[PDB]
Amino acid sequence: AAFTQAPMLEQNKQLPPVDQRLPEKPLVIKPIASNGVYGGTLRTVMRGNADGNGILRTIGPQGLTHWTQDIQTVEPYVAESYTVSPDAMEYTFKLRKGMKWSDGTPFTADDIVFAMNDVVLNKEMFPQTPSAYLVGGKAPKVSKVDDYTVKFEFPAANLSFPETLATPLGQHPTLYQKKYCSQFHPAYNKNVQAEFTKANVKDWPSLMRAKCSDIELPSRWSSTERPSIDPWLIKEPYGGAVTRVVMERNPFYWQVDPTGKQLPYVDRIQYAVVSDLQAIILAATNGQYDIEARLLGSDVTSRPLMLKNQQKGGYKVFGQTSANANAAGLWLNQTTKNEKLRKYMTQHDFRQALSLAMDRDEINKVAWLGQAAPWQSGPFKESKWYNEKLATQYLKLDLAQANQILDRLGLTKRDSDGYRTYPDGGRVSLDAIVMIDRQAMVQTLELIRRQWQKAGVELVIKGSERSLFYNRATANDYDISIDVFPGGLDATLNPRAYVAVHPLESRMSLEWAKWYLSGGKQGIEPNESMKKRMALYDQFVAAKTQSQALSLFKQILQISADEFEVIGTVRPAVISSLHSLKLQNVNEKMPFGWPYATPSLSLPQQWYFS
Repeated sequence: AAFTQAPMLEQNKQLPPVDQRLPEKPLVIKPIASNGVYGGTLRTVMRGNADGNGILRTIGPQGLTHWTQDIQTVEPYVAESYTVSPDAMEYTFKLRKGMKWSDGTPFTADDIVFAMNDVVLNKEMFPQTPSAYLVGGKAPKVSKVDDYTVKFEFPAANLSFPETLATPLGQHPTLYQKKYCSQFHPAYNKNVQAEFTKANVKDWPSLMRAKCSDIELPSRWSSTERPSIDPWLIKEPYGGAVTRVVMERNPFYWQVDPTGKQLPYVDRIQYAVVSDLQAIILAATNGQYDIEARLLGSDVTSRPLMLKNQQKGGYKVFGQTSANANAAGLWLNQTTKNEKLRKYMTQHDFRQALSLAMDRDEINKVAWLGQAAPWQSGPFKESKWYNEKLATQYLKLDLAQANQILDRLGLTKRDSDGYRTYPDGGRVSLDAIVMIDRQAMVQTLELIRRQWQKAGVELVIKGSERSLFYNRATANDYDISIDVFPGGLDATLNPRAYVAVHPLESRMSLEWAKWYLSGGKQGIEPNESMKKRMALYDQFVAAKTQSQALSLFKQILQISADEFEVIGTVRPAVISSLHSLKLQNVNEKMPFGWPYATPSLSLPQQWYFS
């Protein structure tokens, strides 16, 4: 009885009063910076007519949980609260009594149970269940406990599930209104076949996708009648050839600010549909967008143009933090077929010397324009996974120490070109594979080649397109592979740099990874420290409590630090973004990435115009 609404809703005479449209207890959103005011149209942009995730990452997945701003944990979001059983298998969600869909009808456990059992877990709909809802490849039992309580029962520990529910790919539970969607489902509509010709499809899964959609389908944004719990609703749909998309506030949105205003603050979102980046950067520098945090930061050429024109365009450039720990890390192949090299590749002090012979300040200045600070492979300080050794050991150039180590390891005989040689002959030479489309990585290797020559080590660059790059890796035909190190902020989601579990990307040895993934039937058996990390990883995946998962995974990171298997160059540059100076409550320190649906991580329903 203390809630208010956007003035524009006063004119809609088929709406109940705002306190009746809200849940009994709406979710209260604390603003990023200040309490807001109603009004305005958020101007943003999509590139082409297959950029529908741009809508999703603008308005935000409305999942059962939501990431915190530092993406260190999640909180109840659509769910009022939830419990986790001691064995980490059972997840029980309480829902917000009185919450309604965009069409004013009830949002209840019926919708979640329909979404899971009749859509997600239906083998005609999804012959392969989306991995978001699996553990060890197995699905949960999903049950209605009462109108506002739903239970997920997995057959194995699954502590990641609340985090999964905060990602775009884990939002199916709240995406399907049973009332609307059941019309297109044969378990509920005996005459669903009559719907096929209407929708212009030939089977009921295609019909469901057409009318009710999926996370990333164009049909999610192509109709006005598909109910949702989104902060804004499609009004001018994202059509195959439309030039703009318009969305308008959901009168039944289920959140208020601390003063009782039903969110969102902003009345409408208008998406310009634009043909290419050249046109998008121009409009952005002209100040035609109130927010752009998806497309411009992918193109390293955009930042100078954006900064130059801030005052002209009335906008502020800000920098988001990529999840990757390293922009261009050296993956050293412990199972290189070069037998003479392998006897050195497997020695910690050899890898240490190579890191000490690198000048990361030069790499940063020359190949990354000074925007990418030296770093190894470890999580960042703002991550709960931070390990100082894993992040910072062996970062500083010490050519004398590198040469002293290499002398000590017996690589003292120089050939006629000045390079070190193995004790029984042969130049100390490492083949590094690189994708030429990663131009900054190629230049980084060129700088490393010049630096390592000062330590008597030859780096031979082998640039190719993607397919040959991956062919060589999977064939175990490389000494070094250069590519990102994940783990700056997403170490458990993407642990490939710390334990050899990714079949294509854990390039300290994909033969080790093949062994792990095949249960020892294929590949090459890893060394003891890696087998131990693999055992710790399996235990971490099966952990029953947060504190147990934390201690197990920290052990993996410590062993990875002690081994020093992969050599980082520089952490990624910030991702350049902009918001108009009038747009308030944008979290300018938020990370970047698809699992967090950025920029919607920042809660666009509490952005507002001053």
